[PDB]
Amino acid sequence: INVEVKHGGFVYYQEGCCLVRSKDNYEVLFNLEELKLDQPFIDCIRVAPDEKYVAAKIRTEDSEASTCVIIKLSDQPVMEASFPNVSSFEWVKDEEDEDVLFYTFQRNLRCHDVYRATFGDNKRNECFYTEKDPSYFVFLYLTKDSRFLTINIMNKTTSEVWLIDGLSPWDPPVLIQKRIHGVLYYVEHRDDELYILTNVGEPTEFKLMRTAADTPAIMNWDLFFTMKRNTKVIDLDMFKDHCVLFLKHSNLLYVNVIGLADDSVRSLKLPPWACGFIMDTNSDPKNCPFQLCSPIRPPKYYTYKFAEGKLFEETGHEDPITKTSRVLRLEAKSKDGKLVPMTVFHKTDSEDLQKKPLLVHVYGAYGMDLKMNFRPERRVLVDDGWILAYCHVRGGGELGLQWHADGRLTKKLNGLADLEACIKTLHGQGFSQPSLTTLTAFSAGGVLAGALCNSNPELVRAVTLEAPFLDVLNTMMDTTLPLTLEELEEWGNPSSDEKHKNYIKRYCPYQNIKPQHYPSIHITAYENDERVPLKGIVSYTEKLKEAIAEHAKDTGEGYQTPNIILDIQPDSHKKITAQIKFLYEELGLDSTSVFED
Repeated sequence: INVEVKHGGFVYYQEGCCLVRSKDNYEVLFNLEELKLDQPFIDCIRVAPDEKYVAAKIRTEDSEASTCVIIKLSDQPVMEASFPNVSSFEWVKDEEDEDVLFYTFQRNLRCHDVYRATFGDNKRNECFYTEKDPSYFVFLYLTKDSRFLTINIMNKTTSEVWLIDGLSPWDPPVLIQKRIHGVLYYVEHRDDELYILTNVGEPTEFKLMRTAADTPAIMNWDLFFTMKRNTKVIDLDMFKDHCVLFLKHSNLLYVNVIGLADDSVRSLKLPPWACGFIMDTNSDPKNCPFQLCSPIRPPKYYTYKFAEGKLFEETGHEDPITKTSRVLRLEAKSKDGKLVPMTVFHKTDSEDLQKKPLLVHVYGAYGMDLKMNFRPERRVLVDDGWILAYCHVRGGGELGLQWHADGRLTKKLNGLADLEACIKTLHGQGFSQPSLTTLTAFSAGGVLAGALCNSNPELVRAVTLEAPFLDVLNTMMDTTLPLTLEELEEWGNPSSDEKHKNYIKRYCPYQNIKPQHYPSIHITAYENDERVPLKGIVSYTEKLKEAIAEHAKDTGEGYQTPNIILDIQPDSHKKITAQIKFLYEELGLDSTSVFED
């Protein structure tokens, strides 16, 4: 998370709790200690275009709030100004060469606001934008050629964009298009012509719409390029001559190189193991660098040189796991006949007897997808002979908006059905038998893991949960604390409508704990959180033990009892180590899991 900003040809990074300017020799612009903060970590650095000032925002743990500190970038590394609670900021070079800082903070929870800080003649904080609606978030973005500073007013379903001239920082912002509910727009400039990324008209289809910078209304927009329906745009990298569009769909990645000054589109060939895209913020201006990664392979560097056909792998580092592990894309068939993508990872020199411990990962909530970034512990499990699988199930977002809508408020059980289908499908393919199956889930995904434990316990041997959202019904029916509308729409309100109360009762894993055989379950939980009360987990743990205890008393006759383990913490490696030891003990695998990280 270490912030790195390169400008003026010298990079600026935070080291030793002090703002540092690097050409092993560095110059300290500021000492973060003076701010009287504990463990202050720099989240954002923005360097004035003419290097007179540098601004950065500094945050500490256990604080929602952070402060933006402005240092003179002059030979004097002294403080110029500071401003608390700044969400974002950016610099614009005035026509008088005055580097003015635009920044966004919030006047209480009432509204957010954009101010322009002038230092050279002491004009300080002039207001350029004021907010009216607390549900929207104001964020600043300047494009690459600094033609237009953009004020982005955003929500998840809709956005509004206002432009501030990069050649006239004092002018009032100009609205491109008044907000339309359900429509989000992102704006980039090429040559007194704008390209707009938008889902106007059709919510499930993002498209490239072009228009003159002086003719911003929707009615004047033409069509430049369209993406496949329900694909996810992760990024759009604008250049003078072309743009590079980065897309994801399902479990496939695509890169589209689209000429703008030359209307011809080019698709790039990506390797089959890539499961996600890492974007660079080096903003190099005559190349489009990016990295590809997978949960079992550290990020690799690729660069597209708009100039030549292809010179992508400039990186000299490569990992043999590319050839020693295989990435299968195998969909499962649901109870209602739908296809549920699943990503499966296994060794290519694996034995004919494909009956090895299988780890299944599920989230299935809030429209989120499963993060595919590299995790050394997951790779080790594969090196030891583990088969990993990721289930892209209803309630998440990999296949479109309807995937979030389904497997949700009145239909959560569909996410459960998709998880069940995935597990049975893997067993059906023959990767593992139930005795070697392991399931893992986090926070919201714990609902699905819990519910599966109650409905089909014979499918899993051991389950590993982190701070799971288990007692859904009491958490949701807690009228004392108002339920956030966001959640209220991710879990029906049982306090206002009996059908939600009944639907939730039907899937809530706490409520449905019943005397029967269970998988061994290890729970990692924390002392202090807001989303997952510890008392919920403790009650679950106590009730779960009682159910299996009653089961064991009537039918056990010497049979072993599933190990129910609750580990409370106020370190990631310690957590991982404990989880691996738990699973290996349950799976009777022993331990040679030695690694460098």
